[PDB]
Amino acid sequence: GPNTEFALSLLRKNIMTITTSKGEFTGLGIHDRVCVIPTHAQPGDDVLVNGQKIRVKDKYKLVDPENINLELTVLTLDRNEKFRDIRGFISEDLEGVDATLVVHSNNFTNTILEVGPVTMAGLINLSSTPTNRMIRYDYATKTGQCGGVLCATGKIFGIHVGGNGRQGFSAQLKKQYFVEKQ
Amino acid sequence: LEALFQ
Repeated sequence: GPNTEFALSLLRKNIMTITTSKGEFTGLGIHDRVCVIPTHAQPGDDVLVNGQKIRVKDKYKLVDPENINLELTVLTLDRNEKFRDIRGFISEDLEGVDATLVVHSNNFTNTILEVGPVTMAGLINLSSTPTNRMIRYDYATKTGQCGGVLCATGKIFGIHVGGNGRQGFSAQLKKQYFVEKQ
Repeated sequence: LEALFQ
């Protein structure tokens, strides 16, 4: 349906495998030349986007306004093939308690996993590292799915960052953090 | 929670 349509569309249009130090990750291009990639992915000076070795233009580890890890490494590259502005779908108000996870990372490249009920945990520790605005979905997930895009038709919630037990945890990509950047 | 990176 339209939800899976959006997922498979987003995947092929703005999602591309960014291979870096920790392996292959889901490169979520926000717009033009800026894409987001997990911090734990360890993006360096040069990354392999779809195999294409591209050097970093600006690597900004996005932390939360409460000066805590947000875990979104704003990876700005001098991107020739500009990304479509999917920032309009990035929401501050999710309203999408029904989400789908599009994994395009190390363990699952091109894997649409509907998570079902998605909620938020607020503030918690992520790999013993305090991280802000953590999303919680009751859906058993594991390593390898981190970096995946948590989205629905019309709403991009963020990216899978990890998990705790049977509850998966994603980073809440609030429109506010991206709409302001230029 | 201490959720881990995945």
